[PDB]
Amino acid sequence: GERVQLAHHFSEPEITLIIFGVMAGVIGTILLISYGIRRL
Amino acid sequence: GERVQLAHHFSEPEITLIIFGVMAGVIGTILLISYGIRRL
Amino acid sequence: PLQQTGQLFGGLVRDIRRRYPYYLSDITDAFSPQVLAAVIFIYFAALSPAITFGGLLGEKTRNQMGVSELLISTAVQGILFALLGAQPLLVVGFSGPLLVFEEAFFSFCETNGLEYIVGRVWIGFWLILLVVLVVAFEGSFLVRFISRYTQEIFSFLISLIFIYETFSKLIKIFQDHPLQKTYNYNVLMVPKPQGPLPNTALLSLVLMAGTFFFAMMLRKFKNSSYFPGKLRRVIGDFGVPISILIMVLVDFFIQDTYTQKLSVPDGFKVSNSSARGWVIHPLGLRSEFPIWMMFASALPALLVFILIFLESQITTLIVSKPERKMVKGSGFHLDLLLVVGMGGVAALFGMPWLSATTVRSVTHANALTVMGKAQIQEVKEQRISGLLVAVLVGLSILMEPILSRIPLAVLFGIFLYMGVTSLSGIQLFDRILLLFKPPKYHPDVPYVKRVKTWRMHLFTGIQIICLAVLWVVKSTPASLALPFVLILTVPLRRVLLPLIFRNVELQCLDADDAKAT
Amino acid sequence: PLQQTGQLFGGLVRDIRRRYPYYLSDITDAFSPQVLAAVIFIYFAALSPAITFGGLLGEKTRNQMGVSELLISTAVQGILFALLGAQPLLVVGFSGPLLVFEEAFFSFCETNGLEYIVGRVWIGFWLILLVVLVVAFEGSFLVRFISRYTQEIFSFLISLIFIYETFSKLIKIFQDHPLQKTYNYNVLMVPKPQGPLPNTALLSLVLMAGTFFFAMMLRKFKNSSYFPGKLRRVIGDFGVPISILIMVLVDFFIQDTYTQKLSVPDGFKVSNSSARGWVIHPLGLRSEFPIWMMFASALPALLVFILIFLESQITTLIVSKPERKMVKGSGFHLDLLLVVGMGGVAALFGMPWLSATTVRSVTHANALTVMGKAQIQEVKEQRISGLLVAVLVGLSILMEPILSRIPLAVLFGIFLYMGVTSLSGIQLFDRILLLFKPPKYHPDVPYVKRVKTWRMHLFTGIQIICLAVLWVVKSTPASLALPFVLILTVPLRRVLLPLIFRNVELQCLDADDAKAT
Ligand SMILES: CCCCCCCC(=O)OC[C@H](COP(=O)(O)O[C@@H]1[C@H](O)[C@H](O)[C@@H](OP(=O)(O)O)[C@H](OP(=O)(O)O)[C@H]1O)OC(=O)CCCCCCC
Ligand SMILES: CCCCCCCC(=O)OC[C@H](COP(=O)(O)O[C@@H]1[C@H](O)[C@H](O)[C@@H](OP(=O)(O)O)[C@H](OP(=O)(O)O)[C@H]1O)OC(=O)CCCCCCC
Ligand SMILES: CC(C)CCC[C@@H](C)[C@H]1CC[C@H]2[C@@H]3CC=C4C[C@@H](O)CC[C@]4(C)[C@H]3CC[C@]12C
Ligand SMILES: CC(C)CCC[C@@H](C)[C@H]1CC[C@H]2[C@@H]3CC=C4C[C@@H](O)CC[C@]4(C)[C@H]3CC[C@]12C
Ligand SMILES: CC(C)CCC[C@@H](C)[C@H]1CC[C@H]2[C@@H]3CC=C4C[C@@H](O)CC[C@]4(C)[C@H]3CC[C@]12C
Ligand SMILES: CC(C)CCC[C@@H](C)[C@H]1CC[C@H]2[C@@H]3CC=C4C[C@@H](O)CC[C@]4(C)[C@H]3CC[C@]12C
Ligand SMILES: *[C@@H]1O[C@H](CO)[C@@H](O)[C@H](O)[C@H]1NC(C)=O
Ligand SMILES: *[C@@H]1O[C@H](CO)[C@@H](O)[C@H](O)[C@H]1NC(C)=O
Repeated sequence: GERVQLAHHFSEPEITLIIFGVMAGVIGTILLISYGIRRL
Repeated sequence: GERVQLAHHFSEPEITLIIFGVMAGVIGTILLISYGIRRL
Repeated sequence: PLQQTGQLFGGLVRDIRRRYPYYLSDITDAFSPQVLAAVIFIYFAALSPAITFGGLLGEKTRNQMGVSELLISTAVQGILFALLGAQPLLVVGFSGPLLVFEEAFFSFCETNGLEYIVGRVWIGFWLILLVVLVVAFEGSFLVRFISRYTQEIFSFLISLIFIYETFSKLIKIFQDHPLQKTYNYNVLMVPKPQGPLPNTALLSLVLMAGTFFFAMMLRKFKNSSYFPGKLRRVIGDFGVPISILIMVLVDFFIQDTYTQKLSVPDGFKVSNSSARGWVIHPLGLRSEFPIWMMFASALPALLVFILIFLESQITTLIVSKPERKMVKGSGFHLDLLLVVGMGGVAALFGMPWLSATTVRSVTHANALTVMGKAQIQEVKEQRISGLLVAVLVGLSILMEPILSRIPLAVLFGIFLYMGVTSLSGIQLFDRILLLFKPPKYHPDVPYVKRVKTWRMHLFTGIQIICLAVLWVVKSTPASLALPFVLILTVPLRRVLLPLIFRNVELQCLDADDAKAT
Repeated sequence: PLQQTGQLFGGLVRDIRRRYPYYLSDITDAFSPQVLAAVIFIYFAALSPAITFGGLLGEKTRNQMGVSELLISTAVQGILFALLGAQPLLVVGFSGPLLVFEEAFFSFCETNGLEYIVGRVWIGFWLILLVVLVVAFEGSFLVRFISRYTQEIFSFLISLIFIYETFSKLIKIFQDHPLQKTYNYNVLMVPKPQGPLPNTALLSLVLMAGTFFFAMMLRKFKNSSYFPGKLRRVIGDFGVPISILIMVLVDFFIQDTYTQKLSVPDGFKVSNSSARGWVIHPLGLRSEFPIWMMFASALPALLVFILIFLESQITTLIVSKPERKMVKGSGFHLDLLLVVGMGGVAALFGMPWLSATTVRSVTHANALTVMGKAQIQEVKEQRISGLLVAVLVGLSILMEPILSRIPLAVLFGIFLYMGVTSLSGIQLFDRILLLFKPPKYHPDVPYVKRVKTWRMHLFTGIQIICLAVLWVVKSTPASLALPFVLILTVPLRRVLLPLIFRNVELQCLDADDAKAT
């Protein structure tokens, strides 16, 4: 980045991949729930 | 008039009356000549 | 009215019997707000050129004739012309060719050591003799040989000159106060600023543009479909006074910035008290007047008579066209007689002679014109408007605090509005616009549907060459020969044009009442 | 296109199949000079607000987000939207409500000691989640409940705001350099003049008025009957570039006077190198980011989504009206998805999110509109124009010598022209004009010949109260509640209006395609 930045366990690509994976999991769970409803 | 003006024998009303009389005489002579022509 | 009766003073008597029965209507027809709006318009439109020409005359003649004499002469001649003239819609005032003649005559008197004002007195004396002979022999009947060709060429040239002078005054204002990074904040203001000042030229341009924009927008609002019709027409009639008031207030609320204002003399006194008085002796003021110059004054008097005759008669032709709905008649012999006689009389008092100016009279006629539901309906023909304009011009000295707060830039926008609005009724201007249009967009007019497009464009281009020639003559020291070159168009119309155009083509292109042959 | 299919991502797929077959036409339809003229128009019309908003954002956020980041985000989002969007005529850029939200969020982060840019990163992360759910469930179908009522109210309010800001910038210029009798000729110019300067405000006003006048005159010349038709239409299409070039040259030839110019950053670098880099760590830059703010960012993300959704969808409704001859279709689901996704991605890079602005997109559509022999004939729907505009916005840094000589006053006149031309297609503006007209002058339209005059005037006045309420909300610190008050007009149209107006009256006054019920 710029100047001095606090060091984290996860780098920027790693943390953004984790966040995108969590978002994809949430979206998939919501889609599966919506698919389950309107059928039974 | 204004300031110092050269003195004349005829004052302004007198000279303008003389000039108008001469003009009227000339106009009358021209009119009489025009009346004489176009008839004989 | 242009017919030759053959009787001595026959034209003069016919003009009197034509209009004087309508004298009672000439007072009652002014009971309308449009007449008051026209009075307010023509008051400025005649006062500002009068002030400018008086200042120039005082500068170029060592104040022998100046602003005060010109204003008093304008007031007296306008009052007498409104009370006794046959076409009261004409505005009597000073003009540019008259100023050029005054410059030339002052130079001639200075070279030969002659008294300029006494020479003017003798010229005016010779002016009275010439006009009476013309009226007695009905010499004004020669005006019937001036067709729409010469009238429209002269009107277009005069409007172009007016617009050019209006823009050149703004250019001179910009030159006097140029746009610079730094300015001297300590500059003497009395009598005029001796150095460039900030924000002056730009504010003058802003005021002129705003005045022109407001005038044009209110003129459009007159023909617009907004507001109730009565209130809409009332606002449209007062469009120029409203624009003038708005821009004057805008300049008034800007205290810090300097803008040039109207300047009038302190009182009713001669411009140079050390040069001459109110009455100038025809025999001489300081030195005895030579005998030979008394008879030699006829030729300058002849030139003055030619200039005034052409200007006044062509202006009367323009304002009294049948297509303008003039249903009261005009007198060519009576108006010319009155104008030249008043000029000769005012010459005796050391006051400039005047002429019926084209722009002011056309603007006065247009301001009194009532538009129907596009189509001209009627004209508010009355004597009250010109009389009130002359009275206000005479009283302009007494209302100095009101005039001292009016910028010239607002008047410049008013002049530009007058110039652009004076081109509406000219077919030459319309055919010039047709040079930049496809043939299918030409309006349904007799000179388009009966004449080939290239023939009409050639006919228009012939007039353009005449306009260029007249413009060249103006920009030369021999600018007093302009009436002769203008007269030379009549042989072009009556002799040279039929050699290249057919009779039907000339009847369609040059029609006295816009008829299809 | 607004129907609900019931299938997951059903709207997204339908929008893709609607427009992507026309992709080949979307490149070949740009082979015309009108497209190039529209590119030149929209380049300035998007660059100048981008520069102004970037400067304001840098001032109000301590340069954490500034001109360079906003320009780069605008370029990237415009390129991706032109290449992949379903309505390429929309212009993607920053807007005022977004700036207000940025101010509020910066204040909130400063109060609680939170990192503003990381909070923006988390908001953009929450932005991606919200939009995908809306697209999956076809949440964009709710746009069909926004009738012509709300669309025209929003468009009229936004045009009024644009004109008001354009005039207020000139007022601020006048306040910075007031008209004074004396000025300090030694004033430091770097970075900005620290004191009043002569001839600055007046020249800015002159340049703005001249730009507006030239733009309006060339727009009239497009519809005029002068010149050959092909050359006339070519000149009319390039009217805005011609006016900009003329006024820029006029200012260029005035060396001494100072006028504010366009300012761009020196290079493609972050605005504050000591604050953040190109990639901002979601876990924190200086301090560890709190866990609670990661979940609490949804509500500001909800507000941003509401703002962007309303702006983009109402703009799409305005530009895709059936009366505008849009014969290629628009995708509400795809465009919203792309805009919000690009905003969320640009949040990660420390760049501002954007929205489809009403004024810029309407001007872009009008610049590509071909007028028949009055009547709209077709629209030059193509992707090349927006792509070129985004490319030129991105390259604006590299063309600093060209942009450094362009005054803001010319851009102010361009903004005024855009504001006055954005009111043509609004029936609310037309019915406001009918308040100042007699009933017999009303045009032959279904809402006049089938509705009483006083009923129509009451219906117009109801919208005027809504406009006043929306204007009041803007002038309050709670200006972010404007979308909710705008939405509240829909219950007024669907519930309260039928209680006082008949079904036929509402169908005539509020018609989706201007039909007589
Ligand atoms: C401030 C004015 C008063 C405000 C109070 C508001 C109350 C108010 O002003 O209504 C009275 C009056 C309605 O009366 P009305 O419509 O019949 O008046 C007609 C109108 O004057 C037309 O201009 C006339 O046609 P034209 O021009 O000669 O061709 C027409 O005459 P005609 O030829 O058909 O025989 C007139 O009948 O107003 C209006 O004029 C409508 C425009 C109002 C616009 C709103 C006013 C700004
Ligand atoms: C500088 C240009 C060249 C100068 C050289 C001067 C030589 C010169 O330019 O003449 C050629 C051409 C004449 O050809 P022409 O009059 O037939 O051309 C018509 C003209 O283009 C109309 O605009 C068209 O209608 P629209 O607009 O589509 O509705 C019309 O098409 P249509 O619809 O009827 O089928 C065209 O036929 O010029 C002009 O256009 C007249 C205006 C010239 C004005 C003077 C040019 C400034
Ligand atoms: C055209 C009008 C003015 C009339 C024509 C002018 C000629 C014919 C007349 C009119 C007035 C006349 C002058 C009137 C008075 C005098 C004073 C006298 O001691 C010498 C002759 C002299 C100076 C006259 C010379 C001739 C004169 C100038
Ligand atoms: C000179 C500038 C200002 C204007 C140029 C326009 C003029 C010269 C052009 C425009 C339209 C042209 C006309 C168009 C059509 C024809 C028909 C053809 O069978 C003979 C020539 C003629 C009659 C042309 C003559 C020249 C013309 C009148
Ligand atoms: C709406 C999108 C962004 C997903 C919803 C956000 C929630 C559910 C998720 C997404 C990313 C997650 C973070 C990812 C990584 C870490 C580092 C770990 O040492 C502590 C938990 C923490 C800080 C997580 C907290 C919960 C978190 C913020
Ligand atoms: C409020 C300002 C801005 C505009 C004023 C104009 C409005 C209020 C005026 C102008 C014309 C008027 C109408 C003219 C004629 C009639 C017919 C009459 O039988 C009932 C009233 C009605 C229908 C009027 C209602 C009020 C009206 C619509
Ligand atoms: C008045 O005229 C005299 C010459 O007679 C001249 O010296 C003087 O300058 C003039 N006055 C003005 C104000 O020009
Ligand atoms: C950049 O941010 C720091 C705080 O991190 C601030 O002190 C500095 O003024 C900013 N730079 C500019 C140019 O504003």
